Amino acid sequence: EMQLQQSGAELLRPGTSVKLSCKTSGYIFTSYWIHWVKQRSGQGLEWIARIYPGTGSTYYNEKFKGKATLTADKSSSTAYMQLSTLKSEDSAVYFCTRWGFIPVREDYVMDYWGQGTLVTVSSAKTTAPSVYPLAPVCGDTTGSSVTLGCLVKGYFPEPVTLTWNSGSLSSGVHTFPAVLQSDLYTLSSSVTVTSSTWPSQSITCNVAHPASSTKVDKKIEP
Amino acid sequence: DIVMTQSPLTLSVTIGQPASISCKSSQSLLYSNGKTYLNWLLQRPGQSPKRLIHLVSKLDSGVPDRITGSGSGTDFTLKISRVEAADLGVYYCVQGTHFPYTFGGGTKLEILRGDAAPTVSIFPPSSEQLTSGGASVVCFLNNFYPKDINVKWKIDGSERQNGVLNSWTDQDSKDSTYSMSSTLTLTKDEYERHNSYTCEATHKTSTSPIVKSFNRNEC
Ligand SMILES: O=C(O)CNC(=O)CCCP(=O)(O)OCc1ccc([N+](=O)[O-])cc1
Ligand SMILES: [Zn+2]
Ligand SMILES: [Zn+2]
Ligand SMILES: [Zn+2]
Ligand SMILES: [Zn+2]
Ligand SMILES: [Zn+2]
Ligand SMILES: [Zn+2]
Ligand SMILES: [Zn+2]
Repeated sequence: EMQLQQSGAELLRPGTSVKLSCKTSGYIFTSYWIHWVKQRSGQGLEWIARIYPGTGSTYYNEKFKGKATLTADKSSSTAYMQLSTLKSEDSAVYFCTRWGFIPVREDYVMDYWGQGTLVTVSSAKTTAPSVYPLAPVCGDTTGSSVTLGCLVKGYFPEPVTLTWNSGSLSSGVHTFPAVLQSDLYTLSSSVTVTSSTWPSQSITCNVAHPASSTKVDKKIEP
Repeated sequence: DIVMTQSPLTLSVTIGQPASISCKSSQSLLYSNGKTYLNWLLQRPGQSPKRLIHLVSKLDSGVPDRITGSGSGTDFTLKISRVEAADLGVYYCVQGTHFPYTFGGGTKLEILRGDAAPTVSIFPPSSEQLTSGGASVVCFLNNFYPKDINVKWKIDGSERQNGVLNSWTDQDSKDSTYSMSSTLTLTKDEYERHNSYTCEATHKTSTSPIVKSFNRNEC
């Protein structure tokens, strides 16, 4: 089982640099090209560069010469990409991929991708979120089924992790994309259950904000 | 660099019907070895991209043959013979004939389903929040279709445009519906100066606005 694991989200100050890692396993690292791709604001992909770990040979998209530097540690089967002097345009999600094109065969083997690494270039300060339980009064949806919510507001930077009943309750869950306003994000999630479950059995909102090492559970009491 | 143009930008198709996406290049993609390096990728919601086709029409392993690719020169087409729920996502064509490699802008494929009226839930500020001096009123408009909806907040009969924060989810791969959240944030003091808080929606499924509200008082 071929796998590529990328490092976590990064918050970088303007003008500084970062080194992203792409740890691979399940195949002979030195025998295939590893490519790096950039994605900005949703649909919008760009090819950055490729490296052949076996020789260390690299090819860069002109646009990125001086911006990105690719390396690869054969002893650990890890490819790295250093981004230098970060600015606005560098905020994006970066993916590494064992693309699979075999130049000699002029054919392809399966492409395997890493999960992506989100880089945020900002000088805004890290802020812990405030989690607020949303019990219904009118958001009851009468009997039959009732819907509860969880409001996570005023945090920076992304991401935040929100689960219900520690992940036990996954169906009928809606987690909305965080929205930035005045240097802080707001995110919310709703969960719909039957009148029979709540308030009879407890529903708890679990939130984690790695950047500030915040972990909080809010029980939706009536 | 080669410019890759994809059309349409978005396509809505019912499960079971065919779909086709076009990709035009600014230069012929015929390489000097006679091979044409044009690939098609699919990026499903919340997932990394995945290659579907290479060399214009060769399917990657594990890719359903419902998907077909064709074209040459500067014109290429990806066709899905019978759309299934799992086809939801953004499709991209990417060329490797000319360096540097360039991608098209993507085509979002959305599943066309029967119209669904929103299930709206409204929530007054939590005690915890009021304690901090803030007050947010939240309204969830769950599982509706089409995505096009307009929500307005009204306090004591007048529209409130300032302090509103809206968020939408992508199309759900379980029922093909959309959901949206709307939060109105005020100071605790102003919150305690008004009576009725209304979350009002305009959607295809109704000739009149869809409403949900509450009156804050005491007891
Ligand atoms: O490099 C050149 O100049 C000549 N062309 C070639 O060698 C063929 C490259 C074919 P291919 O690998 O399909 O290149 C396109 C290509 C490569 C990587 C990628 N990616 O998303 O990771 C997307 C697209
Ligand atoms: Zn051949
Ligand atoms: Zn092949
Ligand atoms: Zn060329
Ligand atoms: Zn040439
Ligand atoms: Zn008034
Ligand atoms: Zn008045
Ligand atoms: Zn008023």
